[PDB]
Amino acid sequence: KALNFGIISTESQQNLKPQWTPFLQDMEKKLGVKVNAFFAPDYAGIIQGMRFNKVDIAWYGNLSAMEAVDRANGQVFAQTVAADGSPGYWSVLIVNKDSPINNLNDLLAKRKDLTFGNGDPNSTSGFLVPGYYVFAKNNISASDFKRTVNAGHETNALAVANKQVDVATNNTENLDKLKTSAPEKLKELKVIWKSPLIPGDPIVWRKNLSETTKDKIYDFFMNYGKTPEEKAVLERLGWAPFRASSDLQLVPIRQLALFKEMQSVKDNKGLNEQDKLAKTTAIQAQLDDLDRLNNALSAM
Amino acid sequence: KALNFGIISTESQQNLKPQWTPFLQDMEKKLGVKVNAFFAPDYAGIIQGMRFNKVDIAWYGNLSAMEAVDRANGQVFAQTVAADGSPGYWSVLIVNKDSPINNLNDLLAKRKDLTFGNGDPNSTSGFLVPGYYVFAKNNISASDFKRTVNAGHETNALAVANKQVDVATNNTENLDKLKTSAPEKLKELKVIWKSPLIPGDPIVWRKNLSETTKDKIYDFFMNYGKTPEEKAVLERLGWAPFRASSDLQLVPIRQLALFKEMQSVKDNKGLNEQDKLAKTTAIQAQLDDLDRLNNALSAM
Repeated sequence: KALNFGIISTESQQNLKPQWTPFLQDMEKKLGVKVNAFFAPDYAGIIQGMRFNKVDIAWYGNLSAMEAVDRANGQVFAQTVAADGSPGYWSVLIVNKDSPINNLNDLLAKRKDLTFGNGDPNSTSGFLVPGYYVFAKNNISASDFKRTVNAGHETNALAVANKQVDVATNNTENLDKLKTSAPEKLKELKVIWKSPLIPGDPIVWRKNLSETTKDKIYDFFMNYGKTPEEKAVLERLGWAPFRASSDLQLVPIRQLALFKEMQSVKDNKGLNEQDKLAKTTAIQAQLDDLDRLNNALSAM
Repeated sequence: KALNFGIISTESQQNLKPQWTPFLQDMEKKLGVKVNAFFAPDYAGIIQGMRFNKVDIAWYGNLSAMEAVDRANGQVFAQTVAADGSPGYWSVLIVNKDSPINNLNDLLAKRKDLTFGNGDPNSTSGFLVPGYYVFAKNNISASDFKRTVNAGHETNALAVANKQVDVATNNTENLDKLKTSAPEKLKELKVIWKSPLIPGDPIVWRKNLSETTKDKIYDFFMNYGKTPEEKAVLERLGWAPFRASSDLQLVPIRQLALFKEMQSVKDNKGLNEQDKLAKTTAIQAQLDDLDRLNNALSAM
């Protein structure tokens, strides 16, 4: 009967509950069923919950949604939209305002002496996007820093603010939620690198939900936001009304995942040729498929 | 080594070869391999050839492409484009110019006394599209005519012209190729019903072709038409340069196939309720999936 709604650990539950509870209470009123929040210590807990039918619908990032579609019987059906009109969000590297580091060059030059707060291994902005553009494209490794730990966006931002880690990954959403959870902390941060645009986060359901359940859920998302009270709830989440979506929104993250695999395989001093060819062509086939799909979407 | 290119039986081979041979000769010159035409007596022969790896690439209609994707390891990668700027093509019912039948009402009123040339069971414009809008939506059957045979578009158009069958399915492309194959025959035809727009026909390859083969084929299609001689070959096929495409172009035909299944199941005097519900909801789940996908494409 009750629905379980998975919420990724971008922030503490303490900070998430006040944004999410009124939304899930509105969902309950409209679906006529109980809706329970499902949290986990990392993104993998939501994906695994969905794989085992313990999570029915979830808010994911694009990378964790990709893994849920591939591994957890997931399907995207809606996309979040920034309340401020931004067309997606961006990944960043942050250091403290008192750091003499001002750009990626200065960072990489001193990496052996600096501690690094990397993201959740399933985070688009926390892990994959800096993982390709900062590390892979520079032929370096998070292991090349003095010390590295993985943590969620809120933990990383506060550790940099609090001078507990020298640099960390983060994102522009999470930085804006600092204006709420922790404002004098935002003033202690300085962005030294910003990614290309990342698409807005998907909402995903498990494909084995009934037809009538999906229709009710989809109607709820597509129509949410039409009243004053729903507008106020979206505003607190940092969102405008949702957009219809599909697994096609994941293409640029699939591409980025294969690009990282490619830049890795090609920077790999430890394969021969019969075998750097075989692996290169297998990743290339997949990239070609996504390029052709993109060409098709463009020409529609 | 050699590629087999499947060509659906919209016309006789006698009429197809002069349009197709120069195109396939240009393909050979560019791919540096032999390209052989693969014909069959009906569309099913091309789909089955692809299923058994005897056909590598094919020009299909949307319905036969749907069946090849579902059954024959096919994938759409390009779409044909009308040389005259039309945005797709249309299905028709034709009678002879000397018939007193002028519209679908007159036709259906006298159907018990008329012979009917239906299309190839795998033809979009010959079978499925009139099958839903003419027959299913009118709660009637091709069995309700005096006699019915299935035949390809050219055979049907000539039989109506030649006063050998009273009415037949056809399409606006095939009628325009009559201006070429058989002009005084076109003057003997009268269109009494026209469908909504059908998307342009896809070109499809089998998914197990190598990465380098697909890249060469795709490059050939995307770039064809840039020279005088290639323009002349496309013009003879009735085409402009190709458009990048994907399996997403098949959505409206998938929908139409499910609509026909639905109108059938709901006009079915011979199921109970526990069972008109179970089948109705299964077809509805699929239609809902395609509606959601359409909503997503629209909102991109």
